[PDB]
Amino acid sequence: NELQSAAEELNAMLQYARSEAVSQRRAISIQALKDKDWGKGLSIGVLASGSIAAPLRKHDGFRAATLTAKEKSAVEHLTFTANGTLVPPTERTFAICQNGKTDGGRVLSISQAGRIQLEPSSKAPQSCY
Repeated sequence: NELQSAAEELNAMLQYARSEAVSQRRAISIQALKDKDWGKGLSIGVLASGSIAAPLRKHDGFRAATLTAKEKSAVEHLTFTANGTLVPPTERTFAICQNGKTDGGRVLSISQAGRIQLEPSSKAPQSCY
């Protein structure tokens, strides 16, 4: 249940950043505040000089410290554009893992078009990154 909830919370935050970019017709970012681990705190809003000074929304981190959410290329932030795409429009892959192992883990993907998908549990991450 804990990992399901964590994956859903990360999904909701990513979706919110994208939807705000589309609705506001401008670049809205989401940033992992600690260790490039998207489960240890997030901010959403306009990114400038490496930070989001006036957040639209925050996430305090997953309750369990033993959960991690890391992206394949170790990104610390993502920026969605007015058309819903990422800049750069690079495919992203998040692995949500318990205890640093992939068993029971989940994959959250973002396509080149900016489409965010929490993949079914029948797709375990290839790595916790």
